[PDB]
Amino acid sequence: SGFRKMAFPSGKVEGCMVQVTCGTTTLNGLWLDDVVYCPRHVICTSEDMLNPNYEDLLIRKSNHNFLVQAGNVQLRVIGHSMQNCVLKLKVDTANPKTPKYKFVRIQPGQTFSVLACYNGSPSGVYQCAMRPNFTIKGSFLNGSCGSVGFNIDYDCVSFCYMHHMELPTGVHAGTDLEGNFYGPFVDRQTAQAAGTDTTITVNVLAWLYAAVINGDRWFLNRFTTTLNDFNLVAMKYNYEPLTQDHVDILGPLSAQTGIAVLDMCASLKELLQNGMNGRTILGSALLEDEFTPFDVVRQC
Amino acid sequence: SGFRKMAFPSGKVEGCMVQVTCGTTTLNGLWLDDVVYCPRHVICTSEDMLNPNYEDLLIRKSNHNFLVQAGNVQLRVIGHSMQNCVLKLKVDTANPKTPKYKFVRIQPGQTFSVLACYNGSPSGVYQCAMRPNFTIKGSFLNGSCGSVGFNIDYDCVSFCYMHHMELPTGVHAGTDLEGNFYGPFVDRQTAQAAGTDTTITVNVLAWLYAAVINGDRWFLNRFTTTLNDFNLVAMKYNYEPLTQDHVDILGPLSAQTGIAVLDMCASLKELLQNGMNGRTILGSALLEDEFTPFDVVRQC
Repeated sequence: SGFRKMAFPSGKVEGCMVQVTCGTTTLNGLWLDDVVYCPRHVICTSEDMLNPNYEDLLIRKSNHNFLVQAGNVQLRVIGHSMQNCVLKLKVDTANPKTPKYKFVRIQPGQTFSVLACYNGSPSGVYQCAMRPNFTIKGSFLNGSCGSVGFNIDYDCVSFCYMHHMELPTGVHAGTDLEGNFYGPFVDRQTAQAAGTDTTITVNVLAWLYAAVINGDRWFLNRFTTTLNDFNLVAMKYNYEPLTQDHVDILGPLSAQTGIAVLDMCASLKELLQNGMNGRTILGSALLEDEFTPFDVVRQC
Repeated sequence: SGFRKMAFPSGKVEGCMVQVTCGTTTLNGLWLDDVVYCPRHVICTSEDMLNPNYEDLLIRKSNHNFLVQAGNVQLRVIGHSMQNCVLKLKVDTANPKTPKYKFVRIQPGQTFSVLACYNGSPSGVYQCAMRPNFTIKGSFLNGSCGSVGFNIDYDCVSFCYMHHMELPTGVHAGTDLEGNFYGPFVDRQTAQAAGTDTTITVNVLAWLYAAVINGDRWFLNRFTTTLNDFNLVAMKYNYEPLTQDHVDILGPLSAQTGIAVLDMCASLKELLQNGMNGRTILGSALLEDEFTPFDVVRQC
């Protein structure tokens, strides 16, 4: 059978999205309790973005210059402050739809759902991974400024990301909900280079286990490998090194399928060295690395 | 840049999902106003599914044999009836979260979002296409019985699909919300054959336009084709025939990119005949056919 890339249900986040407008600049904000969070470059014009002095810019703004709209309801801003690269707008009404929530900072290679919004209204939802170089792949709408990334754990929304910028290379960069960028990026118009983007090895192995569970078995072999010998091949193909901690979290999938982790590593080594020879895995001609081991377990 | 497969925001549907249990059988139901809709084989045991007489089975059931749970709230069933392959359970409480909604029957090749649920609780959301042979691809969880497919138009949820069965080939079949199956399938354990699954040509062309909009241009050529000559090649590669109506709905994308539809058809012909020669489009080594022309316009 197949195995779809699923996002988390977005309902708890939809009720928090708002439109924030300062002059000609409009983007998305997050309304939790009596605070609206949004990227601080809402206070910039296109021509300010080369070398903005955000504190000086923020001083020239008054509360009435921030127009916040929740659906077709205008909120009254009563204060404004800046935490790192996030603007916090104080409003006179607590969001009655505020879910239970946390702010978390995630690690490269972990996954999350994004609710893509256009001028405050939810448009779509997708699942993605933080690349090892701290970028996010997607289109302009996919990364529309102020849209947030999140995971759901039982009853609690864990907010981990907010889109801020599209780099000149067409990939996206953003912050945690405390305003700290992921990666070496800044909210200015500067040619900003990202590091080498590697493939998330442990996620590829998780997906190969998902393939076996769903009946795909042609890539299995009777070969063996050590961890060091695998990592020598991985490095040649721009795959991240596999650690013993990664081996440990694949344990549940190894137990379910009866394939030892290092045996699946021997299968991956052969796929990297020889390709697929015109065959597919789970309907894909490429190895997929946006499923974590935990994602696969939740869905298998 | 990239171009993600986005689902619709699921919040309006999450509030309608419930758990329905008859004895040892549990699945998902849809709670709209004072009616719960679910697959009628909830009243069957595993051993009844070979040749069930659904009317006789339904007669032996009493209202108290249907246990409906909305989250951790048990609903009181006060009536039960059957419309085609859908069971309708009358409850004493209208769902206060009932959205504005319609029931629609969709065409092969059209797309919709699925809210995958496990025993009444939303698990994930994904976007998919109705295959030309009226099956849906996905995993067991992806097609968990009673989960529904939908589109959102402005303020209204258009429900178009409900998962009922997994065919022995690992693909899914289901009904519209009036209980009529898509395709030649029935809710029994019978080896049931699906027709030939073809590629949705107009969707592939829409995705090639999305690729050009996002900077991928290597597959464009200075060749031309007629519609008949293209369709001769399409048929060889199990692509659906392209109609003039399909050409018409690609018009907006042709206008935006400056590439006439038949010129993009000449590009597709070359890709089918020669492959990609180790190159990718929008990060894919295969041609993708789960974006309609309308999907691409909404996101580009």
